[PDB]
Amino acid sequence: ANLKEIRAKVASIKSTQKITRAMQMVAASKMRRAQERMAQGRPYADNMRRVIAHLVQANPEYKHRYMVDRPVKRVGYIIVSSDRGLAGGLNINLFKKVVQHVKAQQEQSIEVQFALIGQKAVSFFKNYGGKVLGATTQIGDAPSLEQLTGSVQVMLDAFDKGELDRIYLVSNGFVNAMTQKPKVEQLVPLAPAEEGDDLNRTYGWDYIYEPEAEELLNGLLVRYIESMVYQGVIENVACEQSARMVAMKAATDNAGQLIKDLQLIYNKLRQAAITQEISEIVGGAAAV
Amino acid sequence: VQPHVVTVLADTAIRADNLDEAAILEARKNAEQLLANQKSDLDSAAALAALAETAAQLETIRKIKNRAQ
Amino acid sequence: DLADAQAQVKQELDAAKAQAAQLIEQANRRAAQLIEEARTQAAAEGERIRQQ
Amino acid sequence: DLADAQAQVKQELDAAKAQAAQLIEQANRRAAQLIEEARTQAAAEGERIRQQ
Amino acid sequence: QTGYKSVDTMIPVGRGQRELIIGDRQTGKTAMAIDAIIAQKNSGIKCVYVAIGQKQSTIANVVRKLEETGAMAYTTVVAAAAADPAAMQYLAPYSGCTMGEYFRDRGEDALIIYDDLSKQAVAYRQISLLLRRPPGREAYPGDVFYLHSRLLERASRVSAEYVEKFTNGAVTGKTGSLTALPIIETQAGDVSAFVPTNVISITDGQIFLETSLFNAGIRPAVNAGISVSRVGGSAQTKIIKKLSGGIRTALAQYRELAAFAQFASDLDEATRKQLEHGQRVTELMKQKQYAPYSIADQAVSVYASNEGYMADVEVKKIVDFDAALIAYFRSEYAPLMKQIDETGDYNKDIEAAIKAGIESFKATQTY
Amino acid sequence: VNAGISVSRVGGSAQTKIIKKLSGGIRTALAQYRELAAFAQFASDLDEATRKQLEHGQRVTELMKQKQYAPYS
Amino acid sequence: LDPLVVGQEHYEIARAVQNVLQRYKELKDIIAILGMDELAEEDKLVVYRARKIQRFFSQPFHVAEVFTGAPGKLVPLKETIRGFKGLLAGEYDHIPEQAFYMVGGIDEVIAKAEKL
Amino acid sequence: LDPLVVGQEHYEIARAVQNVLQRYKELKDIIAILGMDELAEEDKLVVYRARKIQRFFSQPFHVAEVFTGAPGKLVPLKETIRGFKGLLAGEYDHIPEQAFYMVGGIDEVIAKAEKL
Ligand SMILES: Nc1ncnc2c1ncn2[C@@H]1O[C@H](COP(=O)(O)OP(=O)(O)OP(=O)(O)O)[C@@H](O)[C@H]1O
Ligand SMILES: [Mg+2]
Repeated sequence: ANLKEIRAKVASIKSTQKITRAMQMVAASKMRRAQERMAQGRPYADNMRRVIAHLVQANPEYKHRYMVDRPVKRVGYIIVSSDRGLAGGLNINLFKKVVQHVKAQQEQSIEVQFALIGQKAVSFFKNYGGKVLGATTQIGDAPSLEQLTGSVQVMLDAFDKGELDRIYLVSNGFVNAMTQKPKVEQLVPLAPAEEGDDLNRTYGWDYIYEPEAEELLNGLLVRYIESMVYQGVIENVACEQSARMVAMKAATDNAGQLIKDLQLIYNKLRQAAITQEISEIVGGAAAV
Repeated sequence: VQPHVVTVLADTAIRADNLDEAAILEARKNAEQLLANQKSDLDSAAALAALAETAAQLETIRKIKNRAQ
Repeated sequence: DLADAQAQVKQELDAAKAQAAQLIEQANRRAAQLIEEARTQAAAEGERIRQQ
Repeated sequence: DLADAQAQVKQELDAAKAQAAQLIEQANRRAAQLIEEARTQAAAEGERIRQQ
Repeated sequence: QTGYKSVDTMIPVGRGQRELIIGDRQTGKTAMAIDAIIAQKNSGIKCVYVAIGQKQSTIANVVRKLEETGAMAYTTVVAAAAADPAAMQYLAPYSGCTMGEYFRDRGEDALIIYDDLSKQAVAYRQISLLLRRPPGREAYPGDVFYLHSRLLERASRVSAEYVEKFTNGAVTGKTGSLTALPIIETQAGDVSAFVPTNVISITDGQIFLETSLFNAGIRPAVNAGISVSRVGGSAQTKIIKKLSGGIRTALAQYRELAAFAQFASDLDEATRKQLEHGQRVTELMKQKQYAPYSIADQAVSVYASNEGYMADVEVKKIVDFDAALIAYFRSEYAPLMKQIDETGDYNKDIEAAIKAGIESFKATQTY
Repeated sequence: VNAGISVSRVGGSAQTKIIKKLSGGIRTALAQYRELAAFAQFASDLDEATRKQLEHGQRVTELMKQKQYAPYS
Repeated sequence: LDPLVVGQEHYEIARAVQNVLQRYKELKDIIAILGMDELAEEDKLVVYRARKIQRFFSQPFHVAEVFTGAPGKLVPLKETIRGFKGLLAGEYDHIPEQAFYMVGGIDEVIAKAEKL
Repeated sequence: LDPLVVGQEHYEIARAVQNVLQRYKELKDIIAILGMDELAEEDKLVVYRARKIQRFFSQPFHVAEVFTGAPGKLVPLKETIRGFKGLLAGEYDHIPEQAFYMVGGIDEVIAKAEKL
């Protein structure tokens, strides 16, 4: 038979295996880079929560529309996905969680709204449809908050109309260096959670409010939400990197298995061919 | 500001003398943009291609395994 | 500061001059084997003189 | 310091000219030597051709 | 000596050793043999070329080219072209071996080269078949193993005591030798074919030719990854014996991890530097026919390699860099290379002179 | 039929004017579709125009179905 | 194919055209996957030059008696060397490949490009 | 290789060594790619212990004496067994790998280690 082609197939598979190995190493480097990237966003949110808590403990006389909670009629949802697949089934189980949750909510007769990030999810929910108003791609590994800004403002204004009452961030929590899980958590409705905790006194010192404290606090909430979105994007990007790395490893392993399979069959076939040809020769020689 | 620590939560800031340095922020912007191009230019080109040819013609082999002739 | 920067230009000019040197080296070195081949043919001409 | 800088400018341009001379004479000499050896070897070739 | 840096470094060849060139077709194998022949201007050995089943046109082209080199003066050649009786072809290599053994038994050292031992095996197959002999696998009478083996072993390096006793006192100092360089052509690069399989266990070392490399324009197209020479450095000069290891290990590392060509836009820097080192040194061996490198040339190239003084220049002009360096030393420092190839010894004075010349060259005229 | 390998050295010389006039783009589309076989299972990240070519190939492929004993004028 | 027998220039032109065509071939897949834009500006001119090469190869036959009018070309090797040298350099890498189609030397290509 | 042949304890010891060497071998790839300090410290202990094992299995040879000096050492069982068992116990995890290299019995190893 065409044994040389079989050997060529083997060689191609070997090459593919090495390429997968390279995929894994590149993914590892990207993982470490993004893992570094996560930590840099801490002090911003840390200090900003600190000062917001200082404000609210200094001014409990009123609240903010983002600090308040009224009965929910509709919700907005924000999901972040890759531009390209192949990175595990992070999009898969993400979609599973979101669809079961949305079904849980519609039987509560509450509508669901969306702004989309990541081409895969973009398609996944365009085909389903839904009440989507935002869509973005070309995020890259280090996007600009500018890029998120349009969408996030869309959710902001929609919440201001009172149409949307809860907004949930949908991403994948980086559980550890290998395993990560999807996470869907409401963010626009906020309740005191370390906003009424981690405090033991209201400081007799306070800042003077050069602009109106109300508008100042509003701009604050703006920045805080945007930063939350940004770090979530970072985390899910890292999770994508992890999943891609693992999938490449598995691909290498399957390649090795198939290589064994082909090699064994090749040995058998070579033996058979030799037998056939020698039988032919001896019969032909015996003819005379 | 506090009597001992002061900080700015920057919407967007750059170590720079003037907005003329906008010619500099776009440098890193397009750098990361080029990297974003690169990740696809390798990912699909490496993964999708090679893996595509892998399972492609394997069937004609698996069907002729026990061939005695 | 400007004068100091200016001296550096002279070094570049010198480098260009050195680079031309390679041009001439190659060009006239070619002529050697040009002569070699041409009067190698002249040796072939002595040869068919010998053949006559 | 500016006067010193001018003096330095001359102190560099003269050396630039000098190294220019060095490189150009070296190239010329090498090429001539090459053409020399070349035609000598090709002459050996021609005589052996006639001997053939 | 072969004038081939890869060959002379990773695959040393000693006087009296059996080493096999092998590969697929139209791979310059003929060119490899003839160029190896050319490098014998100074070796003082003699050489014999055995051609089997060839187009007289090709034969005559080789003849004319050799005559141009003039080396057909310490050389003799016989050819069993494709228009010849099969028996003539079958016996011819034995005759060539006979002429070689003449000088070997004269205490002399020489080199001989076969052509297409496979072809003469085919001829022998046909002859035996016409004798109504019992055929073997692929119609090959079994003694083909015996046939080839009884030929190859006739060439070696002999004990000078044998020389002396054979001469009966005529000569006493030297020892005879004869190095065997056969060639085998392969079908699609198989090694499992019966005849090559027989051949393999016979030689003292083997060299493969990979079609893709020459198709990739890698001239020569030797795959060092499998080509070996189990005789060790004993077939190199002391200086080359010293300087081979850098190439050895760099080429290793490269060939395990060459896959990253398009990669390493995010990888660690040490990998990038080692990759550049490997790419450069790999390119270094690209070489043209009829352009043998003297061991001094190879020496300066390897020194510049391991000194990393080419680890700062672009890959596309490495060959140009090398040629320029070659000419530069050849002119400026002729006595040094003179002494080198007189002896081929590594000394601190020598390497210091070499490095001084290199850094001068870099300082002097550019490439 | 596997058009990838079955051919005739005769060519359109044995075809009437109209059918030879028409068969060209058909053969081209078949060749295109055959070209993109290995990626046929990934119509999610390719070019849109490539998707159009694939869809055209699919339609013409189905166009090549026919029953038995049912020849066409 | 050897410089000693064909000269150096023709040999090296052949080398370069081999390289450009084989490199264009291996990019076909990724071009199909994404498109020309996502490739660096490098090799776009390579794609154009390869296409123009393929067009340049289209040679009307001298003797078919009926394929395009049976026009002979038998262009000199030197003229074709000139044309392919210019194309490799890019002397005309600004013209639609169609102008290089079904023609011979640069004269025909330029005349066709101007007539259209 | 059966407890009915080399005895019970010997068999189990050998099996344990095999397990350790395997375990470290599949550890190797992760050590290469994902760093080293991202794993169980017990796994790191395994790594060190396996490295000691490999360092130890080589030995000087009485034939190597004429080759490169360094007279070889003859060693029977019941010391190799004991030393390896103690290594498996981890009682020697306070010593660099060097004491195991080019050396005879565990007594020699400890002699070198103290002297190192
Ligand atoms: N380094 C090189 N540089 C340039 N040309 C080369 C180089 N090496 C070989 N060639 C050319 O490659 C051509 C083909 O090689 P060659 O004919 O020796 O292959 P072969 O295997 O002997 O052929 P066959 O299998 O028919 O005997 C030669 O004519 C030679 O000119
Ligand atoms: Mg040959």
